[PDB]
Amino acid sequence: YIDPKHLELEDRVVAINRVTKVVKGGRRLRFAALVVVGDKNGHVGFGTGKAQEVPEAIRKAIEDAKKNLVEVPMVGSTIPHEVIGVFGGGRILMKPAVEGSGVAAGGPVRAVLELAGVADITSKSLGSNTPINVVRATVEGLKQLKRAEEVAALRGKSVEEII
Amino acid sequence: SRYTGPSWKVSRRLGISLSGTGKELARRPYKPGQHGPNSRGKVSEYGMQLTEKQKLRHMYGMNERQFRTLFIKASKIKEGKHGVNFMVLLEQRLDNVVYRLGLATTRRQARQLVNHGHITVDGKRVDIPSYHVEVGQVIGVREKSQNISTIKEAVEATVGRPAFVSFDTEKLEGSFTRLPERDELYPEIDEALVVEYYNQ
Amino acid sequence: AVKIRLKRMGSKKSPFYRIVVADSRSPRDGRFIETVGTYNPLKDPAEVVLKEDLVLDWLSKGAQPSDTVRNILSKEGVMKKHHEAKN
Amino acid sequence: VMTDPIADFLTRIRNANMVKHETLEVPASKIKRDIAEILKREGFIRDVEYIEDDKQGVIRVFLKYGKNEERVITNLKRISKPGLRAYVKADEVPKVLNGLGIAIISTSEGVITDKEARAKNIGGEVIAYVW
Amino acid sequence: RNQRKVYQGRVVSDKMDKTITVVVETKKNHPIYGKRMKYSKKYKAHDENNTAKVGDIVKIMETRPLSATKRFRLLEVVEE
Amino acid sequence: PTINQLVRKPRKSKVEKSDSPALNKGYNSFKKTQTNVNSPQKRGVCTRVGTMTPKKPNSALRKYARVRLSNLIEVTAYIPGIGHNLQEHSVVLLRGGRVKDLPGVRYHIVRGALDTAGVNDRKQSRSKYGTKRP
RNA sequence: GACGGUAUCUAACCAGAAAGCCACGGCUAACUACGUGCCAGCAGCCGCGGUAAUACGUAGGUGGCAAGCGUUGUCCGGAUUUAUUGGGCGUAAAGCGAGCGCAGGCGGUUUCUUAAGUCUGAUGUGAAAGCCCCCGGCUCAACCGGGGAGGGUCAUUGGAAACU
RNA sequence: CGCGGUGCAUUAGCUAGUUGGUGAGGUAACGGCUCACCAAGGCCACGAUGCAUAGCCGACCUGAGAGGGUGAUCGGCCACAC
Ligand SMILES: CN[C@@H]1[C@H](O)[C@H](NC)[C@H]2O[C@@]3(O)C(=O)C[C@@H](C)O[C@H]3O[C@@H]2[C@H]1O
Ligand SMILES: [K+]
Ligand SMILES: [K+]
Ligand SMILES: [K+]
Ligand SMILES: [K+]
Ligand SMILES: [K+]
Ligand SMILES: [K+]
Ligand SMILES: [K+]
Ligand SMILES: [Mg+2]
Ligand SMILES: [Mg+2]
Ligand SMILES: [Mg+2]
Ligand SMILES: [Mg+2]
Ligand SMILES: [Mg+2]
Ligand SMILES: [Mg+2]
Ligand SMILES: [Mg+2]
Ligand SMILES: [Mg+2]
Ligand SMILES: [Mg+2]
Ligand SMILES: [Mg+2]
Repeated sequence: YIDPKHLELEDRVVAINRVTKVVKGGRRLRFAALVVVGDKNGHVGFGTGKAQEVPEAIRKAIEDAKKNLVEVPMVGSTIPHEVIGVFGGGRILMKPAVEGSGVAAGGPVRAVLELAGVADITSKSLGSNTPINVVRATVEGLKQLKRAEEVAALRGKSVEEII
Repeated sequence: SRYTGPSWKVSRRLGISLSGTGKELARRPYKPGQHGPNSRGKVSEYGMQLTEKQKLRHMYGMNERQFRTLFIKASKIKEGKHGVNFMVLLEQRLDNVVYRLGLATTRRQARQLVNHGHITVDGKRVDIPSYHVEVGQVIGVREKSQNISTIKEAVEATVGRPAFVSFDTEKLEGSFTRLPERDELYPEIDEALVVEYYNQ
Repeated sequence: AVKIRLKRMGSKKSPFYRIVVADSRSPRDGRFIETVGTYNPLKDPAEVVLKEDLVLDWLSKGAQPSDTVRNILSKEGVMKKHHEAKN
Repeated sequence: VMTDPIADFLTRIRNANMVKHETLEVPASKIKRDIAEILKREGFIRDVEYIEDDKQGVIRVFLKYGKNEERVITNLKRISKPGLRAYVKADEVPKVLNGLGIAIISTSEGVITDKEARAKNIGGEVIAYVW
Repeated sequence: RNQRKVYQGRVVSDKMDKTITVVVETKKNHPIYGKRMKYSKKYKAHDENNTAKVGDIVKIMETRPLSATKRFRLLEVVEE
Repeated sequence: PTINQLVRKPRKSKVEKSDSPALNKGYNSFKKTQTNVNSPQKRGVCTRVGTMTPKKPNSALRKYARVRLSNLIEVTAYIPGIGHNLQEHSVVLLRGGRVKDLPGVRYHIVRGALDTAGVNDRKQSRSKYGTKRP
């Protein structure tokens, strides 16, 4: 659990979706907001919120996102290694990229990576492009990233022996 | 083709001062046209990438094809950040070199002097504003053209020069003594966004 | 017969020539047996690069220099070495 | 019928690892012993002991877990298969997760890791990825 | 002195006088999917004395054309 | 599929077809056959000029021309812009492009080419509709 | 010396003769007025127009590109939409109604052996031009020239021997 | 001579100098290249035959690549000239 306090998190509205509940009197239209929050230093989170107005929905989304922060391993400007994040339809491939090549990512993936502090990364969304599931798929991939020191410690090796 | 239109409306489209002085953004710091003063919707990320790219090529007064090809060659540089190496090659453009040395107050003026042939590279006349200047090459004013008010006003007007430039106020001959470092060029320009723009 | 001759290259109004060993019937810019040198006539003193052993070997085999290539071979002194080889 | 005892061995490890079993047993073979040894010295498994029986022997593998029972092995993938044999040249030797994992390669110098194979500058049949 | 091509194969026809048909049976990798596929290339060889019999392994060396379809010469009978 | 299946029956892809087939076929008078020549436009003669109705959502009197092409194919084409000088037996140049309203119309008539006149009074997007700068 | 008084150079003179095209409802960078009222028309897709239309036509602005700009046609991409890399088949397209079986594909453990596959070294060859890499020449670039590299399920030959 | 680069079985049969032999003749040359004889074979689901289309290549366009598309100009080979 990453404590939201002590971090200067920034917010990014990824998608605002207008959703309808059908009622006897007609339709109850609401707004569902998906927000990514991050410190641009290796911590990123996402959250969802629903309200009758866009500003109120975003606030709830932001509060939810802060409670669900995760830390992303990061080698320099890119990620330690290739990873495939899968959640439902979403299927996100993320690869390390050479320094300076930028964030070659599309859709909601860009918000997650930029707010996490990744500056150079290659990715491809291979599944559905529903914003909620691609964001979820992305974090599933980032949660699969491993640090060389942690891998070396788990294997009883020096980082040099591993590499 | 050169852009010969109004200069201010380009800077306020980009939200930066292309002259680096601010006189363009002092009054009406918003986009040109009747819809400028009042509020508009958020720029898309594609618009953010478009404006950043347009900042640079408006900065150095290049058309898009030339800008694209230069950006392609900057990729071929193996070592260093793609965006940084791109910014250096724009600076090494003979146009920019003339303006940096102080022989012109504006880049349009620097281009006008290079195009019309008042400038000499290593003692030899070069009239190509796109000409790429290596480190140590000497950029001077033609012996016939050294006594024109326009350059002499620029020579005395400019009180500051980039640290990567050597200049002699008498010979009117200067040179970049090394490549510019990123911090020495425009920090407000986010070259990462340009790299991603052409990545799309 | 086998000729040691010039193949035109370069661009319009800026000729550059390779010295090649070629069958006489092959097109000027077409099929050739082997490159043996280059000839740059735009230089006020003409620049010639020559694989002298290759040229000397082909001359011994009966290759016939073209008129201009013969001059090129004489300045480089190869035509003297071939003369001394026959002796 | 069983057509790929290696893939069976990798799957037995994967399935036992999934439920965090302490140990695992498999019918023995020379290649299976070779793979078990590489897992042993690369730090992916805790130990390996061999049982002499009447049929073909048995190899017992002791799975390894870290503090909080974190799995040292994330997954194992069979690369070369009976249906499609995979061969790499010395310059084609794969890097698994940028070196945080290993590839087990069969070469004329023996069964070795991807690190060893490109040190000796040799290729061979890629047996499995382990990370 | 330069060498010709010699292939090992199996007699699959000796119903013609002084000639045998041989099969070489190599294996090739599929250009797309990479699997190794069986491939039969069969040759006509001039049998000097009708020695080799059907279902025999024989070595043949290339030669000048001896007939319309003959291009090979029986060299050895390796198995009967 | 298994690898052996793909070896036995390899992958095969759907073949695409043109949106504007009548532009893909030329005609040879001698052999009296149709050649497969991709052409950006084609000349034809207007056999019928009239007006047509759209599909259900829309309602208008869309202007078309029944054009018999130089390759002998009989096509229905649309006359873009406001007002036109076409009549039956006129020579018109056809470009590709459907008209979503008209079910059978797959070609547009090029304005300012051959007998087709430019659009009167046009002042914006003149290169389309074929009107010279005023 | 055909080019040809051609490139080029020098001097004088004048900003004077030398810009458009498309787009601006979303996708998609760029917005307001009139005019029109399911008409006239637009449209790549979704869709616009039914008397207060940023979507039709004009104007003013604006955006993109620029001696070009747009349209059409054709090919690759995006398309993992034939998926070897890299998909699937309970209910979305998809398990033959079920068996028996020829060929074919695949196949348990192990000693020795072979070495066809596999891996590797050397040599030969894979023309020149071209992309790419260095290096020079044209005032720059295009372009040109020089020196390399690459490219084969290539052959010949020496090795290795785990795996098939 | 080995190997390699199109579609269709809603194309499976095809072949009779055809497959091989023995001589003869013929060619720069081997050879059914031709001929007279003696056999009967040859090919083919690893796609024969038929049909349709197409000059081939170095290369060119595209693509992250695997690939896909193309075969103008330049060079090589081939083929043809009412
Ligand atoms: C019988 N009275 C009904 C009943 O109270 C309905 N709720 C069960 C009530 O429901 C409403 O409040 C609604 O939500 C919708 C509207 C159509 O009827 C409204 O008025 C509805 C009332 O008219
Ligand atoms: K529109
Ligand atoms: K597959
Ligand atoms: K069933
Ligand atoms: K072998
Ligand atoms: K005969
Ligand atoms: K042809
Ligand atoms: K003919
Ligand atoms: Mg939830
Ligand atoms: Mg131009
Ligand atoms: Mg001279
Ligand atoms: Mg329009
Ligand atoms: Mg917009
Ligand atoms: Mg409009
Ligand atoms: Mg595909
Ligand atoms: Mg159903
Ligand atoms: Mg079904
Ligand atoms: Mg692709």
